[PDB]
Amino acid sequence: KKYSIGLDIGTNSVGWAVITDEYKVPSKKFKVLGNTDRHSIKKNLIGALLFDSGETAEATRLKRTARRRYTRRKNRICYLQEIFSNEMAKVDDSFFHRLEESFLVEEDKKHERHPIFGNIVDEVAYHEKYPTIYHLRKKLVDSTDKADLRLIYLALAHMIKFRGHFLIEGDLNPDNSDVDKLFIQLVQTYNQLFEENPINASGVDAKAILSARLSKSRRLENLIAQLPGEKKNGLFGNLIALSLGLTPNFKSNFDLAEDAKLQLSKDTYDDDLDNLLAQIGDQYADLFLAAKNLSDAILLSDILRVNTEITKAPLSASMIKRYDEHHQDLTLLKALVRQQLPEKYKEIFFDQSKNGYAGYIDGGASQEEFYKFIKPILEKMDGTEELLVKLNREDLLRKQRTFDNGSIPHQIHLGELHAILRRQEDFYPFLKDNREKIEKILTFRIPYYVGPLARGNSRFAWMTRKSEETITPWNFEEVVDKGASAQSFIERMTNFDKNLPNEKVLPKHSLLYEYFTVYNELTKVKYVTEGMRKPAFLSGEQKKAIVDLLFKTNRKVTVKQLKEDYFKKIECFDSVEISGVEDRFNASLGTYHDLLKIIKDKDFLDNEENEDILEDIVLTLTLFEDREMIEERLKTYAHLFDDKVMKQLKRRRYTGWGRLSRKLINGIRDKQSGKTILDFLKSDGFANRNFMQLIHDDSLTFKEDIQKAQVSGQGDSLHEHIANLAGSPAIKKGILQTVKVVDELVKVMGRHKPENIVIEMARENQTTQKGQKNSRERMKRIEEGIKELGSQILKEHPVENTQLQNEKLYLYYLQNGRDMYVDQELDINRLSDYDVDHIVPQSFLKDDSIDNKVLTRSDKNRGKSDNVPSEEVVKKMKNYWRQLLNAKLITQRKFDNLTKAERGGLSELDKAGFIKRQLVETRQITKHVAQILDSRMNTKYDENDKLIREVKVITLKSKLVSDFRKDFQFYKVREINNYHHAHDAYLNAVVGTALIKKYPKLESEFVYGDYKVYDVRKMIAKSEQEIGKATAKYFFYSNIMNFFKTEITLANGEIRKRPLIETNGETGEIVWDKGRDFATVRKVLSMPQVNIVKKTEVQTGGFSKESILPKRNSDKLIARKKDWDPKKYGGFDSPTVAYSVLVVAKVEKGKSKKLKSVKELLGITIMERSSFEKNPIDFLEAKGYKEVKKDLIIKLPKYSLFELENGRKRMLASAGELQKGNELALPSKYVNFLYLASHYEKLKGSPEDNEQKQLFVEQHKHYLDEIIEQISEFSKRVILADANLDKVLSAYNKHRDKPIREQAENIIHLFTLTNLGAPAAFKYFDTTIDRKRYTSTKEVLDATLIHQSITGLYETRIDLSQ
RNA sequence: GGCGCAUAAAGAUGAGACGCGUUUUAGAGCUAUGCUGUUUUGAAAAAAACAGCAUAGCAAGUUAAAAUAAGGCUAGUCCGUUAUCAACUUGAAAAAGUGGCACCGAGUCGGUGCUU
DNA sequence: CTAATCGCCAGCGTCTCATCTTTATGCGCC
DNA sequence: ATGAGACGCTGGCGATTAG
Repeated sequence: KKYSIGLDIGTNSVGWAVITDEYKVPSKKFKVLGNTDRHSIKKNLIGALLFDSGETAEATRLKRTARRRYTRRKNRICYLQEIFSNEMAKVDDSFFHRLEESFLVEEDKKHERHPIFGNIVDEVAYHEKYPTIYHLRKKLVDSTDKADLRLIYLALAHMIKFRGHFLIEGDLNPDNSDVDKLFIQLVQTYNQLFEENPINASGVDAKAILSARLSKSRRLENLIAQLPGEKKNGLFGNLIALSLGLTPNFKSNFDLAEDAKLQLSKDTYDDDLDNLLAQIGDQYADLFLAAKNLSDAILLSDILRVNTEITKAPLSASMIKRYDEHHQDLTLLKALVRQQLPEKYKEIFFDQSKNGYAGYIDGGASQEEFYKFIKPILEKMDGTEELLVKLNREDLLRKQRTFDNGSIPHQIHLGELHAILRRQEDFYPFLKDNREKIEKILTFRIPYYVGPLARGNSRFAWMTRKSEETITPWNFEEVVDKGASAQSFIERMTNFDKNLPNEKVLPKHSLLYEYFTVYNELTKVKYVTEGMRKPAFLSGEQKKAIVDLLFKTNRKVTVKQLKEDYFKKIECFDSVEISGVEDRFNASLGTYHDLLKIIKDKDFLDNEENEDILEDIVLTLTLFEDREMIEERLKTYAHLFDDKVMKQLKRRRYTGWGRLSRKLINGIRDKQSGKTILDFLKSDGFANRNFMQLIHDDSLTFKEDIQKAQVSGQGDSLHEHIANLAGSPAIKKGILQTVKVVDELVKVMGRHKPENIVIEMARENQTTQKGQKNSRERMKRIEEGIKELGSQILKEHPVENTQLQNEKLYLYYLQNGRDMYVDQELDINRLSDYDVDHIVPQSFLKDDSIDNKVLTRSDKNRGKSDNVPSEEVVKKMKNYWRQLLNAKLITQRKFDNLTKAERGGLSELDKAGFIKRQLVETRQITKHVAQILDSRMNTKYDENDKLIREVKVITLKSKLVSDFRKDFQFYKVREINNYHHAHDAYLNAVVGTALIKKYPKLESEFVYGDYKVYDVRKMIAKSEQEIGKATAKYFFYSNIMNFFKTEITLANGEIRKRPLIETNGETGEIVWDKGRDFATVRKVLSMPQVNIVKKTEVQTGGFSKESILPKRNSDKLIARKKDWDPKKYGGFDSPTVAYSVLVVAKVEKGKSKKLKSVKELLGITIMERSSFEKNPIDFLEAKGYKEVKKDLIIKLPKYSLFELENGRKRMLASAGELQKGNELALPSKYVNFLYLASHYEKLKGSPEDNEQKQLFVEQHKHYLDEIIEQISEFSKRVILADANLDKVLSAYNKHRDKPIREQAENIIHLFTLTNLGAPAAFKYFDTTIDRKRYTSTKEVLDATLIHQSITGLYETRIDLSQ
């Protein structure tokens, strides 16, 4: 007959269920192919599709930029080698050959094994006089002697292969290179600037307080702490915060009307510096150049070497210093060990797997690991002392190539290169000719807006070519049209108007877009005069009046100002009554004020004729960033402004894009009107219809021309379209999955579309108060918080939200300057020094949000390091947390977690396997699936051009089905089996269809697409009138939900009996039977057969583990390169098997090599796949097979399902491992018992019913042993755990004395032994039960293969017996 | 169910760069002692190493080259790990085609009536 | 000397730049 | 005047052990 389908989707699952007219899952017998006995199997119409999570593209992408980094680096070496090609042949004919063959053994080496010279003695000489490359560096930079050409190549190539970062624009000539000089001159400048209050250092050592190995903010703390009376927020303090690379602000220093922050790290800093300085004047400016070179001298903190005047190669010479101290301290340490602890010398300087100096140098141990290892050994000796000091300062035997070199900019490398060259260009002519070429090799960097330099063979490129030449670091500015390329770079990512398909979108700083939003949001603000009788919308002239009076004067104008600065100045009304916007305006006109502040002429901007010029200018300031490009783009508008004005104009730049086109805003006109949308929003007379009313108006012409959108029925397959969506590819997998599953269901059920399709959405209806509370901007939540608390902490140290965005500071003002653990006063000084601690350890769940974070003096005052703050802290800070709770500062979840300690702390039950990304991903896949099905099912239109809804797509909140499981004793425990998905599907279906049959006048609100207004304001127009829908709507959801209940208890007051049918009189149809339908639910929930299928998918990705393993005597090793023998060079390991192949042939056996017939599973890896799939028989024969049955080759993906005996199923985990393929079908009694007993959801209600469920818990305690029995028969029937089941049973008997609840939680823990899929470890109390893996896939070979559909209804079975 | 705007929490995609790591090779290690081919001296007894290997005591140890998915052809200073995939029948691919209805039951579905 | 257990391991870290979603509430509308 | 909603390594591999 007729039917409906319910779905519950997730990044890992597709829960599907089919209900009928009577809410019962239909049963049907399905045909089975292959060559087995079961020709038919009667199964049910409910199950769940399981599949691996669709992966993001971040990883693949990272690998891609890496590839490009390596190819481009190799080419830089190739340019420099090519420059030396003709001359090196005159010096050494086979130098580059030996360098290119350096990796090879002498056995396979073409020329001499000695890299530089080929002979032995000279190589030894080089390694002697220049122990490192940095000695040669210093020598060639300093000395003006004609050195060897090969060495010049080595220095230059070492500089080039490892250039350094391009983070610092311009160039840094090693200026003072001392904190001292620049700071004295700087203090001099600050004192000369202000005779108002000059502050001196009074001899405080800067070059240790700024060179300290810690936070920039931490360095700043001590620095502002040196001169008392000077705030960290002070002009001096904010400036020294800027020198440390932080993000300061001088808006409170120079009292600017608007916010203005600067930062050295960002590249708009020069334009922002000219901008802000010309804004404050040419007065204060030198302070900032002083800060620039200051930071330049502070950058080489770990690499600062004595004095910069000793040589012209500071970095190289510094490395030499590291080498020297290293040598000395090494000889030192050796002497000391041989003196004091002579027996450990053999372990420290020889054993490589012990983190000794041998593990540090020859082993794989790190500097950090090394320090940890030798520290107690040093301090256990009487000498040392200073070596301990070098260890804490981290400069103990430091090597040369370490991790802190990520700080080295390319400017110093370029300096040593330019120096060697200028000092060596006097001998060789070619490098004197090409010194600028080489400098170009090191300096060249492809701009980000250009991207890959492709010639049309990349889906990632966008660059456009001015020529058609091979782009080199030398012809780059000309061959590449940087202009069109940057333009297309931003244009390839920006959207189009949804309304106007072929049209682009205005920038977010578009004057037309800003006018759009001000007028659209200002077209409904209604006014009621103290004498007025009815609200009346602002008139056409009035809107414009407001705009000109306030919106063009202030950055943003508040409603208090409109009432006080307009109505009293214009209407001169005693009192005002505004009916459209609260507190302040959403829309604003920022671009206009930026402009009026730059060009300083209102008349031009106010002019309408200029809007094309203006819009082109904003578009230009948005598409580009490069000063030259922007400056060139505005040469056409240079006749309208002064040169000084053109500078000010190019300095301002904008980012972002709107949502609508220009043709939509001020372009499309109406036939009867002749005016555009912008005009209508600006004036429509009596009815100031909004944007949405304008679009949806038969009275206007717009709806007619928008219906002309695009064409939905164009060439788009049932796929493609899913893979053509926006966002991450992680979603496309889930969507395709759920739809192909649905299509299979309809293909089964009478080939006609079902009545309804219900899905569950993650969107639930919060209340108004909570929605505004979680969403309060930071100064808001803080200010409301401290005003409620009453502290004058805001009065002692005031900062706006602009400089408040730092984490530990937000926590600091959130907690009112008091530690959440210690009950002490926190300090603004050691801020990054204070620790930010997670409430619930990072071991349980991943949360970086503030609901989980807390600022403390030390994180050890938390109590335990692996749990919610100890009861010692909770029972001493409960008052402060509750008081922090009354200030609306901390959340409910935070107080619950801080108090969860006294509730029982954290059990292993709080597994929390989710990552927020799986949640927004589920939201993405659900929002997408909902509107796809809504259109795949509804195809036809009526006679009045409106779509036919044969099937309705329904959106159910999670809260409804959830509360439905909770208010009818229908609980869910996921870890039991994967049926809870199908249960969610069934419940969503039943609740949905029963719901639309119960109350149809409001059904338009739930279905996707169509809707009736049916305003809920008018629904519960109570005398209280809380408003905001939200609050009204949640109350509406519970209100509609209780009509489904059996007994009605009100939070409003009194009680009410419910009709046992609760059918609707208008329908005249029984909507629900309170006596028999719950029983079909009871059966369904207790139903054994549920079609659970894991998507048999071929593994793809990386070829193998990336870790390069050493030479080894194994066949397990993979050639890293072609000729590179893994037995002599080392190679890869652990290849990932794409898919297993079933083969049958003959192999050799014994010394006589006799051919016996064998069949087995061959492991086909990814790297091998293209080659196997090309010539398969040839590949198998090469593997070592002979006479292979080609038609007896079965392709088996991962998770290939298999069955042997007593319903025992196994899934193909690999070519040599299997997975548990059975689900524990457990009756409802045990499930619900486990729920109530384990305390899964704190089962809040009325204390009475809590004790009743408790009594039921205390009574059916035999359920424990019975459950143990289900698991036992089930483990003995399928799992074959041998020892593990025994360890479990022994463990259950040992803890039979434990409280009931715990036994319930850990019995819950035990299900993982019976869980579907790969076998993983678990615990019962402290007894860790590791996993019993199936290491041989031999039993699969003569079992019964089950090829299954996506819903597992159409099964084809194969008797592996041939 | 849907837009726009403001605030907020969580995510996504693409591009340009650095720094490590790892892997082979180059950085003539030395001395005493055991096994071995011989040569070499010797009347023999007994060693001189020409070298390879095993055992103790010291010496040093920081650097470099090259590789960083195998690779691919379209040969770009490009591309190569995301999405796609049960089985079966046609197809090079794309894609199309392939599985009867009620009832009594419910341990991974069974049984019975109907009908090809 | 097999063959199943046991025990172990997995490329990482940073910076610059640009465009996109997804929910929740608030101010208007289909 | 609400808590759930998102889900959770595991397959290669070498050495240790048991027969």
